[PDB]
Amino acid sequence: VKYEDKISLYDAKGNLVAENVPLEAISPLYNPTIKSMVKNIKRTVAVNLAGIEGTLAAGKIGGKGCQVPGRTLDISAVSNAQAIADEVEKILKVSEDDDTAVKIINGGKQLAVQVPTARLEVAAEYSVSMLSTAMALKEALIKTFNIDMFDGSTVHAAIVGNYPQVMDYAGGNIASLLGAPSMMEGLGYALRNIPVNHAVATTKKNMMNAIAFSSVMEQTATFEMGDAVGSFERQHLLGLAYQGLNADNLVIDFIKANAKGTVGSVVETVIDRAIADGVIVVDKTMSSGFNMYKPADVNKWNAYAAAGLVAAVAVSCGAARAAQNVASVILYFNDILEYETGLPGVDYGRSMGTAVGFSFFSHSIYGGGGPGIFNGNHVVTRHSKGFAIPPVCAAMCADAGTQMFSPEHTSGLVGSVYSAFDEFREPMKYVIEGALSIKDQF
Amino acid sequence: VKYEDKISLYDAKGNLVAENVPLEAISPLYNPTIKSMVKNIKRTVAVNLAGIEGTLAAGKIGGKGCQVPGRTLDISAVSNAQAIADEVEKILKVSEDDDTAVKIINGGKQLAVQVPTARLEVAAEYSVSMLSTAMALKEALIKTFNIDMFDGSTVHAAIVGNYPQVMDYAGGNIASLLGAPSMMEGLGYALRNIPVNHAVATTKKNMMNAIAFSSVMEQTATFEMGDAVGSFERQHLLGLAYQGLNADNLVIDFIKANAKGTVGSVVETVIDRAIADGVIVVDKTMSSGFNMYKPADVNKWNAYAAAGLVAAVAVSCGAARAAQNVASVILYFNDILEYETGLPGVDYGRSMGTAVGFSFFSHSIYGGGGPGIFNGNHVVTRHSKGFAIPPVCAAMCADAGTQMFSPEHTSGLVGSVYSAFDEFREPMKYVIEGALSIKDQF
Amino acid sequence: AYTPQFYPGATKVAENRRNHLNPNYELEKLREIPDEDVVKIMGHRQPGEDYKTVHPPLEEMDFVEDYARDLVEPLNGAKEGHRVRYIQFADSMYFAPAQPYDRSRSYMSRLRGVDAGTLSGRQVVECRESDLEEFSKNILMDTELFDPATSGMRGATVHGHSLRLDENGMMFDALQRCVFDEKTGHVMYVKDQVGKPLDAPVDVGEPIPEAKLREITTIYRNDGVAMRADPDVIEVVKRIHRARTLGGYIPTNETFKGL
Amino acid sequence: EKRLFLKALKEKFEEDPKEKYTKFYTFGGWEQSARKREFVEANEKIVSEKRQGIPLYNPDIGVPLGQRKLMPYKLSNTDDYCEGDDLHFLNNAAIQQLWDDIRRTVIVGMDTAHSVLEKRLGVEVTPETINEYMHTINHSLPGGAVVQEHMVEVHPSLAWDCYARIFTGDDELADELDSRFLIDINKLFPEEQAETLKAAIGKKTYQVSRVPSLVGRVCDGGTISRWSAMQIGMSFITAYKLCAGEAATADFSYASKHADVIQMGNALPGRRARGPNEPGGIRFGILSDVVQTTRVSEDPVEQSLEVVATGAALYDQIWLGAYMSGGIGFTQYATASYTDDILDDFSYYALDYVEKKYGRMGTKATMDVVEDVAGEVTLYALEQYDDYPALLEDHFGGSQRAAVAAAASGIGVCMATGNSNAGVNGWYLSQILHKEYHSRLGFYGYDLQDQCGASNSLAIRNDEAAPLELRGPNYPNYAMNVGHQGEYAGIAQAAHSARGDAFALNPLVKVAFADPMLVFDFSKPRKEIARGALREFEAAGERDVILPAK
Amino acid sequence: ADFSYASKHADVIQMGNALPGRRARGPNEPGGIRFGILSDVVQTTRVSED
Amino acid sequence: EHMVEVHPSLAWDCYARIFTGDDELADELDSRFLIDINKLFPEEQAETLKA
Ligand code: F43
Ligand SMILES: C[C@@H](OP(=O)(O)O)[C@H](NC(=O)/C=C\CCCCSSCCS(=O)(=O)O)C(=O)O
Ligand SMILES: C[C@@H](OP(=O)(O)O)[C@H](NC(=O)CCCCCCS)C(=O)O
Ligand SMILES: O=S(=O)(O)CCS
Repeated sequence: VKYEDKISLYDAKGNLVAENVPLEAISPLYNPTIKSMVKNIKRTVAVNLAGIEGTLAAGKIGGKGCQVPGRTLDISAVSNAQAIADEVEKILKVSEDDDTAVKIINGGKQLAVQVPTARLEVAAEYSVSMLSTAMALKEALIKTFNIDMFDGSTVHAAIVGNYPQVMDYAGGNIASLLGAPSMMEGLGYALRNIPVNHAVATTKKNMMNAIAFSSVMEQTATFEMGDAVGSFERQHLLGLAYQGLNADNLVIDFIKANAKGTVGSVVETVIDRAIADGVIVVDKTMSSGFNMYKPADVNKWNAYAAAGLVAAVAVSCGAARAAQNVASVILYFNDILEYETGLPGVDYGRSMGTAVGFSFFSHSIYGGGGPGIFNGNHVVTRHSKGFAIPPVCAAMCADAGTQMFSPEHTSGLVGSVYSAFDEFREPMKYVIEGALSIKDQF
Repeated sequence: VKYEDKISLYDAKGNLVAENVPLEAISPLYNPTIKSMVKNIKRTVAVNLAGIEGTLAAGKIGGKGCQVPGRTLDISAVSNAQAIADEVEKILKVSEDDDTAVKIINGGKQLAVQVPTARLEVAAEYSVSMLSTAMALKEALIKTFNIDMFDGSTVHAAIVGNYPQVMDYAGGNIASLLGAPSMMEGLGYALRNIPVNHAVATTKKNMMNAIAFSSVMEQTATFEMGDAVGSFERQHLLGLAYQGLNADNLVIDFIKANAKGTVGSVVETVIDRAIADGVIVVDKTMSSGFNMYKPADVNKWNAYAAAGLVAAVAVSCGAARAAQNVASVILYFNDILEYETGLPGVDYGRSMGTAVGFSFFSHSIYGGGGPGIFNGNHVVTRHSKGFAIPPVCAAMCADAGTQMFSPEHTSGLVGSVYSAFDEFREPMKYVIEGALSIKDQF
Repeated sequence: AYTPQFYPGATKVAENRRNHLNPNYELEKLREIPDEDVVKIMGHRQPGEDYKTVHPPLEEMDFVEDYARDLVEPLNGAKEGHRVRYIQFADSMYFAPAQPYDRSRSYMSRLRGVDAGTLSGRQVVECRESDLEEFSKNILMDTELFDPATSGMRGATVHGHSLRLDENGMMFDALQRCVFDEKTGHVMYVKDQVGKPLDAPVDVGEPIPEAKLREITTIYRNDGVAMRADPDVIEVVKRIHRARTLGGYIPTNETFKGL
Repeated sequence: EKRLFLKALKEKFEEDPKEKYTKFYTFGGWEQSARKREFVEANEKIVSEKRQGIPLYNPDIGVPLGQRKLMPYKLSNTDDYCEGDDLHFLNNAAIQQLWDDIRRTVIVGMDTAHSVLEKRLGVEVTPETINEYMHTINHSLPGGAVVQEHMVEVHPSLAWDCYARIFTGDDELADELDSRFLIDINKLFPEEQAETLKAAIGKKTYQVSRVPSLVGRVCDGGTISRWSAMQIGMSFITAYKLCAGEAATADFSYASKHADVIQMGNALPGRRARGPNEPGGIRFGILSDVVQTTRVSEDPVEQSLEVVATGAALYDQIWLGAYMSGGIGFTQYATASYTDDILDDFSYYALDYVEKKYGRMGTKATMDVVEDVAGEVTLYALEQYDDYPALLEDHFGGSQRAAVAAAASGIGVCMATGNSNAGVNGWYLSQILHKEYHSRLGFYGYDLQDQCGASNSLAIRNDEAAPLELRGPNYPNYAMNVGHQGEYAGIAQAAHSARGDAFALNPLVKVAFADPMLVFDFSKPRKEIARGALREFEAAGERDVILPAK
Repeated sequence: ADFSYASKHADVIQMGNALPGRRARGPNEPGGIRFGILSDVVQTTRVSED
Repeated sequence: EHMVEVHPSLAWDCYARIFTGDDELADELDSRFLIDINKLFPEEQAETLKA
């Protein structure tokens, strides 16, 4: 309504879906699919029944390398998975017809539970889902196997690992996409605490879908943090539309134009497209002949640069088939673009700095690790407001297996549980559908 | 339905309202009024325009005794305060049929802004309200008075205050009823943050309404913490109904029966009512007399004991007309009841433990503060799951101005803002009406 | 209605605890200390002068209409607006007639609008000054609840509840508020309850004979009445503990079947 | 040409500072340094006696140290030289005491307590009663127990550094109080500064409690506030005898030890989880107020550079060096800002350029002045590095060059405009101009906050906006990387030194750290670091009286 | 980076967990040491049978 | 090349020790840095700890 710029819509295969779609159609505040994803991500919990059985059988309660001799329970949770799921569903159900579901995953080896939305309406935050699921699991295990009154403590330690003493679920067998609120590095960072490996495993290593998932989460978080309000909203709307949903097919076009190219070729393609579309114009011609450029549309130029950054990351990490080039590509795409055009980087240097720290902590002794363990809540990658993580997800999708902390190593339970929902697995094709649904309401 | 419990609802004057109301009609998961109060608490923000003007005029940015020379801005926020409100509403506005209530308080020196629910449906926590309001206020102040580009940091410090360095709002002039989720005692503890003084001031020192407010908040929080799940849901529902909403008129009946009585007489009346209602029966008669008592209904006995606890607090603090008796009254009510009947006290000793916490928190030099600043989000008062706090509201309502932490000193702005809402000023009446509206669906 | 028992047990200690808890039981008085003498030992106000006020009388101040708050009749000290003061007692572990938790329970069962606090070697009750003086003279000082030797009205430095008695059977006092007059055999308070000396010592009677102390005490002792001699109290305590445990585990009628 | 860093280069390097060539591999390795030989002998004795043959220090493994000449280090504005090993925070007791004095300081206001005593508690408050309370708290704060011999007390010799002091903006109350334990604003500050501080403080009274250093050594920084509050409550209920009830005592306790408490640092969230009074919670303005050079010097450059030295020694060496990384640490990173007069020369050139072009504070903060001042200072510093090869050898790491040049540029911009955010913007412009000039910068990532800075310097977003005085190590951009925070504190100080301000963020901290009873005198941090590097600094917190002599 | 991540969190064992939020304390503080950890710290089990 | 070092006298209590439940690896390991489970614990306790 207040934004007059339209965008096209292309799928992950580069085929046209619709034209003249208003920019607000993909907004988190309007798109039904983004609202549904945020609502479902708060109520979905992953349960490791096999992990519970193994922890109880060996007394592995406590956390890393911790055993309590004497507190050993022999139960058959995986065999009685259907009964346990039925009991948990009965406990968590609000009335009859709420959206309470406990599906069986991997032949009862895992559980995917969805607490009802009615239990979250009167909740201030998202922690109600995990606590309610933990209590339901404790009650179901106590009343299925007639566990002694003096062993409910062991059952609780098996389900959540240290929670009263450690404000987290570290040694437990229960998990969710979002981290604990005590792990947030800033206010409004709840949606930024999804690691790259979780997003890659949820989308089953699909590059475009992982980009869409990560970008949607990051921009919805920027809306939550209050960053994308007032005059800052259009910039983030365009960043989500172009870098994350390839609105004008920019990402696929750049990758196609640079199938056997380098980062510099991608930069040249981005500048050529920006000039052709009128986004940037020649400011002045210097004495040496350098053509300094100025943005005719600042936010559109930002979106074009972000799409080009994603394309450059894809090109380089597909040429190498290794996900360790992400930080260098993100750094030097901006570094060469700025001194080729005289224009600011993707996020006015905020993404380049994120890359300069990512290169620090991905190649040194001081912390960090593989690119898959980073997230928007991380102290190293929190600095770019939703413009640096989708490239990392794309690169980790392009990896061929050169990383030790791969999504399989880190996100096995979370990925397997959250891949069962079509909205999480293929966010691109459903966000496009949600935008098409409200196309005519603006 | 799953609970066969029926309750009769009485108003604050002891008059019957309805009979045979299902127990779940007052449940936080079903009652529309509780949902509305939770949403309003989440989306309501209070702005101190006079505080912003004073901080900017004197350069008082930075907290306790902090002041930056040279960073002083002379603006008239209270003089404008309609312009600023209009700009803030325009920025925060999402749609046309949108809540976005910004209202002038005390003739321009305060603002009561209600962030639209659309910005909270795509937020994982409640912190989006304060951040969005702060951003909108910064933009409105920068645009209304033509603040230079080099003083936006000063404006931000005046509004929010030390936030990037101190992960909170310490020296700011923007406040909400809920604190930062990273500063909670435990997971799901967000709703137990409203102190007793705020509840008393919002209800305008009405005993029954303040009790209802505190009980509703505490039991909704217990539902959020996962405590009121499965076998504990009935006990928490009965506790809410009998301690906060004056179900079966027990609190009023006990107060009337002990107008000239003591705590012991209240204990006697509670035991007599429990025996007459069939809640407790005689277990066995020992050799030295003392017929032991066992509960025929454990949860109903706990609810009766909680109602009697509230009545005893009211009786003692109305006899003394002072609010300093709450800790001793709760402690020794539980003690006398336990060693009089052989029965457990309220919350199986957790009420007594929290009363000991109140005692050592408000009665010594290692004491700190008075009973008016009690809330469930404290290490000292977190132990009872919504059974020890509501009586403190009655105690502080009965205080005849002999407390340093009086509601007028600590909750004037809170009362001025939240007393406008009908569901907050008279929680008891509107919760009863909301329960009546959903009587037939069970 | 419901006729209240007050405490389990058949021994003399349990009976004395029941008597203290019973509001209808008239405590036997063993001395006569004038009201002004009690006020002087209390040390808060000068006898003969008016009570200081914290707020105007309740009629002068304006309160909102509150049906439930107005159901309770206030104390006279509250009606006038008097400052809340305290009276503190230390009880010896050697057969003192009253004990801290027993004192607190009896206070909360017998008196209106009181604030009772219990420590191992201390017990304090706070109330409005006029009513506090009234029930300090009537119940706390003149009755069997007080023994000038084994118990002592004392604030500030409290110590000696667990120490042995001195040569006169008196509890140890680091400030020596009360001394034993061997000429008359009476205990005299040479200081008030906080420690500033009194101009004229006040006679608080003579120490209760130890034989009577054995009969009127509320403490369990191996040399006196032992808890092993009162299995009924232990059974009730264990029942309370088990009920608490079962309620904290799972609060249902089925889990309480194992009570 | 005359440069302030020339003399140190003459003393440190045998060849001409302008000479482009030298020779290596002829110094004997680690034997060229007396400190390394002392370390070797100490390692041998320690291994043989205490370690029962387990090796501790083996110079033969790893890099062959001393292939080049290990230079000595001057200390700026001081005529004394020391080896680089003496400037390590573990080997330097002066830096340890610098952190100890800040850690163990809590300022509590006593005006609500006095008002509660007078009105609610019915106890008169007089200067004699205040003196009695000060005596009580001075006895009780270290380990004392008042009129209670049966209570266990800390050995008095173990807490000789513990003091309780008082200061007030009320002149008559100040001269009615005992001078034994009073921080006199009038006699510690110049007349105009004293007037400004008294006006800012008001007519209120504050007490400063210096918890003994040993308490912070054994425990963490969050222990200091609790220790102070407990001792203050005990001393208050002992000096003033109150016959009121215990609820009133709770109100008095809140008024006396939880109403006007001022802490040095705040608690940190997330992965930096720490308590209060830790170096990561100290804001830049607070650290500028801690350093007291505005009292004894009128030179703005010196005032900014003392804060630069203190901030380097704290943030880079202790906080980031050990609290966040650990190991050998980042000594040479921070020493480059305060060892030779390189930063002094650059900052003096920046001040001279600003005075010649824009005046002392003659311009409002605009973009153009930021660009031209920062560019000129950066170009001067980089050509100074270019034409003095010994200077480039002294600052061998690009991080120990970028930080120095950017600090000079930021100090110059802050002089010109008086705005700290303009100074930090000039810092960031200097950093990128340095990168384009030398095709080089610091370490890997290092310039995370320098590429993000230009956009975050004047930002108004929630997690990006803050005045530089209100920023600190917990600012999201500044959380991890070395070589910035100590210079950010100096830029924040220079923002106010241009205006001749008596304080930067908190007058109470400025007055509290003017106390002569502090072990580390913050008037000359560089001189005290020099003294500590020479093993002539008397630090506190040593358990000599509770340990065997053998 | 793999070594650093392993040694910083994957394979590290801390005596005491961190206490973020209200408690506001770092790891390896006495408030984070569980009772079983302190029981394992004491080595009387391997030198005495009582 | 060109680092400062801490004084070894201040770090005489600093040790880096290695222990393993693998007896074959613990056999050809330098006993200076090895925490021997077999030597420090009784037979049954050593076996339990190794398991
Ligand atoms: C191994 C690393 C990776 C890492 O995380 N840190 C290292 C090593 C580390 C170790 C040194 C261990 C030791 O003494 O052997 C420590 C002390 C960190 C620690 N607490 O362990 C350190 N560096 Ni580094 N490190 C420094 C520096 C530097 C400069 C050296 C400039 C150059 O001549 O090339 C370069 C950065 C660069 O890429 O330019 C550097 C790199 C590196 N630094 C590279 C590679 C070193 C190499 O020579 O092979 N340090 C310096 O610039 C001076 C300050 C110095 C720090 C110690 C001090 O202040 O005394 C030290 C700080
Ligand atoms: C949370 C805090 O209580 P507060 O909030 O009431 O200060 C809590 N306890 C305290 O009250 C503070 C310190 C411990 C003091 C206890 C000393 S036991 S010896 C004194 C007995 S008497 O004074 O009651 O007679 C703590 O910090 O550990
Ligand atoms: C990034 C993060 O490391 P982690 O991956 O979380 O372990 C963080 N390190 C740091 O901040 C390192 C700062 C000091 C070392 C580098 C100085 S340039 C920390 O310890 O919490
Ligand atoms: O150069 S690195 O970034 O590896 C570390 C510098 S000490």
